Amino acid sequence: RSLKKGPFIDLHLLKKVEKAVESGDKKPLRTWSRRSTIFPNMIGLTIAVHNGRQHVPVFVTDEMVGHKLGEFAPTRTYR
Amino acid sequence: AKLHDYYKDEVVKKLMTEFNYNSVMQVPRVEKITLNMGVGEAIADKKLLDNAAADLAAISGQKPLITKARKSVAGFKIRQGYPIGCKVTLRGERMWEFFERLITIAVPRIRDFRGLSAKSFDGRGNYSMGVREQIIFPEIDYDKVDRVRGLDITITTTAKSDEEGRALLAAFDFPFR
Amino acid sequence: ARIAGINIPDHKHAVIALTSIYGVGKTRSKAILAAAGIAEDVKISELSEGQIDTLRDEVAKFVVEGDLRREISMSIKRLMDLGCYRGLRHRRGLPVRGQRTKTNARTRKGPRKP
Amino acid sequence: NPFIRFEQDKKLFRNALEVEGLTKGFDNGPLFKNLNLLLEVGEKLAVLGTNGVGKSTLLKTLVGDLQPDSGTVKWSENARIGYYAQDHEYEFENDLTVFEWMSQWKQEGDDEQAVRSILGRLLFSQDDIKKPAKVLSGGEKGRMLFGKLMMQ
Amino acid sequence: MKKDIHPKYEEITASCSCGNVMKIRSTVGHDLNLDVCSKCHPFFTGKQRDVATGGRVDRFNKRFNI
RNA sequence: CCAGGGCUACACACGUGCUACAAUGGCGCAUACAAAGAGAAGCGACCUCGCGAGAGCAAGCGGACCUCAUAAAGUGCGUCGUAGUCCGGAUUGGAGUCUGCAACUCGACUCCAUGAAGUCGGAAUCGCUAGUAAUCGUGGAUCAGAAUGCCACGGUGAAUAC
RNA sequence: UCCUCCUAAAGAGUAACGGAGGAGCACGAAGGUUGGCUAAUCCUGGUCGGACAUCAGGAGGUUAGUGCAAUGGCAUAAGCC
Ligand SMILES: Nc1ncnc2c1ncn2[C@@H]1O[C@H](COP(=O)(O)OP(=O)(O)OP(=O)(O)O)[C@@H](O)[C@H]1O
Ligand SMILES: [Mg+2]
Ligand SMILES: [Mg+2]
Ligand SMILES: [Mg+2]
Ligand SMILES: [Mg+2]
Ligand SMILES: [Mg+2]
Ligand SMILES: [Mg+2]
Ligand SMILES: [Mg+2]
Ligand SMILES: [Mg+2]
Ligand code: NA
Repeated sequence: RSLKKGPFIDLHLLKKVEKAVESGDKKPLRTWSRRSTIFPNMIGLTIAVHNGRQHVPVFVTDEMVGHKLGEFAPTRTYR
Repeated sequence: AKLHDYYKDEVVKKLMTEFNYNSVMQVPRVEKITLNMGVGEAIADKKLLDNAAADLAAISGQKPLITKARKSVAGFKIRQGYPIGCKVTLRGERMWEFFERLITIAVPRIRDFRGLSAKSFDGRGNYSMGVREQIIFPEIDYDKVDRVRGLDITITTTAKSDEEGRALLAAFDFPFR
Repeated sequence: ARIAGINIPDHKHAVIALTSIYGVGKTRSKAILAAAGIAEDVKISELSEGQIDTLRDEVAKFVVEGDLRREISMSIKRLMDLGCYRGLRHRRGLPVRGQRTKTNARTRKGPRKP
Repeated sequence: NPFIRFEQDKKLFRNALEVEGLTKGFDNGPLFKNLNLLLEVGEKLAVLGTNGVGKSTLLKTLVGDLQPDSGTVKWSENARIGYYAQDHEYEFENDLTVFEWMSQWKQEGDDEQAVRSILGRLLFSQDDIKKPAKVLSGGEKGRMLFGKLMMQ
Repeated sequence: MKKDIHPKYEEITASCSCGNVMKIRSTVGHDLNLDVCSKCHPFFTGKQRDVATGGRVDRFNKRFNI
C-alpha cells in the first residue's frame, strides 16, 4: 500500500534496533515511531510504541513483519 | 472375505511370534462390530429415526435394531419405551465385508484425515470410534441424505488387554499415529 | 452442469453459470471459456459432456468454494488472534477499513438495537 | 369458533396467472373462448355464475388436471398450489385415522406435536383423533382441508 | 438372515483412478469409481506438505528488492 | 517550541444528500451532436510498457493555434424474458499505482474474489408555472494528494393551473 | 364404612379426640397357558452428547420392578417380552 519500493522506517529506530540486537533481549525501547514498519530483524524484541499518552509494550513475533509499529498500539479508549 | 484368511495366514503368525504364545488360538480375534447412532431429537419427530435406520441399512446390509430408552430421565425429557436410536451388529462374513471397506475407502475419504487415535481402547482390548459423517461411505450419494448424523464404530475383540488389542488392530493396517 | 460443488443453474449462458462457483466472478469466468474454446454465448445444457471435463480441470487450477473458505478464514482468523487493530475491529463487529460509525455502518453493526 | 390462519412460505412478488386462450368444452358449446387472465399477486378473484356454466371446470383446468386446448397456464416460478376441490371424497379413503391422515401432510414440523396442535386447534378433542378419517362428517371433512393447508 | 427384510447385498467392482481394483460386496447396485484408496492416500508422506500454512518474514524479504 | 495522539471515537436520534430497488432497463459491439473554463517549481500531446490505476522518453503551450478533452443520455444490432435476477453495490480478504519526510490510528484510485439491506417505503412532509420540473454529462474555486458538498456550463425536455 | 404399619407386652385378639398413610377404582388384557429373558447404580472408551439419552466392555448383585398406600412376598420369578 505504501509504494513500489522502500519499506519506510525512521533512522533513529533503525539505528536503535541495530544496537538492540547486539546484546540479545534487553529493556523495552521507548520510541515514538508509529509509522515505522517492522523489519524481520526486530523479531523477539519488546519494542514500546507511543499511543498518545502511554508507551505500550508490544512483543514483536514472526507474523508481524508487513504491519507498522503503531498498528498494535490502540490510541483511543472505549468502554 | 479376503481379510478373514489374511488373518488366518498372516496375522496369527505375526502375533504368535510377537507375544510368545504357546497355543494356536490364544491369539486374540475380533468377534463382532457394533454400529449405532442415537438421533436423540427423534423425540420431537418420528421420521428422523426411520431416516437414520435407512442409512445404517445402506452402510451395512442389515435392518437396524431400534433401541428405546432404558429409564425415564427428565434432563432431555424422555421416558421408558421412547425410541431413541438404532443399532447394528455384524458377525462373521458380513463383519469382514464391512471391515475391509471401512479401512480401505471410508476412512481415506474422511475430510482432512489426520489419523485415528490409538488410545481409544476401553481398558480391556476393544476399540471404539466415531465418524461424525455418514457420507464417507460410498453407499451415500450426498443427494438422498439430508442430515450429517454420525455413526459409532465399536471393535469387540477377544483380547485380554489393550496392549494386545492395539497390536491386533495394527496388524490389519489400522491408521494409528 | 456439474463442477466442483454444483453447476446446477441450467438454461443460462456459460459465462453466467460459472459465476455460481464461490471463487469465480466474471473475468475469471471468461478466462475459463477463452482457454476452453467455448464461446461466451454458448448454453450449459447445449455443450457436450466431454467439454465439461475440460471445464472441470481449468477451474481446479484456481481456488474455489472448498479451499477458498478455509483460505479466507485463516486470513481473518490470523488478524484476530494476532491482536492487530484490524483484529479488534473484527472482534467488535465494526468496519475495518476506517470509516464512520457515528450514524452509518449498518452493514457490520447489523439491525438497529435501541 | 375454530382458529385458522394461512401463512406463506416464499410469497411470489410479480404475478401468478398467465392464460392466453382456453377454449375448453366437454361435449357441447365451449364454456369459455379465450379468457386472457393475470392475477398480479393478490386479487382474490371470486369466480361467479349460475350453476352449470363451468366455473368448477375452469378451476380444474386452471390447476392442470384437465388438459385444455389452450397453450398451458404458466404458473409462477415458485408457486405452491393448495387445492380445495368442490367435491372432496377421494382424499378420505383407505381408512386412515384422523391423526394418521393429517400426519403425512408436513414438510419440516414434528410428527407428534405441532401437528396435534394444528389438528386440535380446529376443534378436535383428544379422543376425536383416534377414529378413522373416513367416518368424519360434513364440516369436519372441510375443516381437515383447512388444516391440510395450515402445515402445507 | 430373516428372509427378505434386508436390502440386497451383492458383489460390485470398486476401482480407483490409480488402479486399486478391489472387488467388494456392497449395497449400491452399480460399480463405483473413487479417489486414491488407503494404499495411495497421502496420509503418510504429505505430513510436511500438510503443515505449511503461514510465511510472512520470507515473503516480505522477497519484496526487499533493494 | 517540539514529537505523538484528537477533531474520523458509537447502545442511540435528527437534518441535507448520493446510489438503488430494474425491462420507456443491465450488458457487449459500432456511430454521432455541446457549452463554459483552467493551466509555468503548471497543463503536460505522440510513442512504448502494464488487463487497469499509471510508469519511461517526452514535443507544444504563460495560450481563438497547445494540453486538460473521449462529452453522456441518444441512435442501430445482439442478448437478458421477471428472477433478489446478467438489478443493486454495501461489507470483507488478497495483490497494487500514485502525491507526500510519512497512507496504522485516517488518502484517493485500479485489479482478482466476496457480493449484503433493498421488490417503491407508516403518521407526516418538500420543490417546481417553461427551456421551468425531470433526468445526462462537463468545468472551476480551495488543493502536494483527499468530494456524492459548493459555484458554474450545456444536451434531451414535459403535466397542469376551472 | 373399608385397607396397611406401630402402640400390642415373640400364638389369636386388645383402647384413647394416640403416631403415620390410603379406598369408593382399573384391565377383553394388565386374565389363562407354552416358549424365552433378568435389574438399580457405577466406572472406563465412544460424533453432535451435556452431571444424565443410545453403544461396547468390567464391578455389583436385586440396593431394581410390581397399574395404585403400607406390610408380607417374589429368581422355579409373582418382574420383562
Ligand atoms: N365429464 C363431463 N362430461 C360431460 N359434461 C360434463 C363433464 N363435466 C362437466 N360437464 C358439463 O359441463 C359443465 C361444467 O360443469 P361443472 O361440473 O364443471 O360445474 P359448474 O358448472 O361449475 O357447476 P356448479 O356451480 O354447480 O358447481 C356442466 O354443464 C356439466 O354438465
Ligand atoms: Mg503537533
Ligand atoms: Mg469536524
Ligand atoms: Mg400379637
Ligand atoms: Mg403376647
Ligand atoms: Mg378385653
Ligand atoms: Mg398382573
Ligand atoms: Mg414361564
Ligand atoms: Mg402373570
Ligand atoms: Na362445478
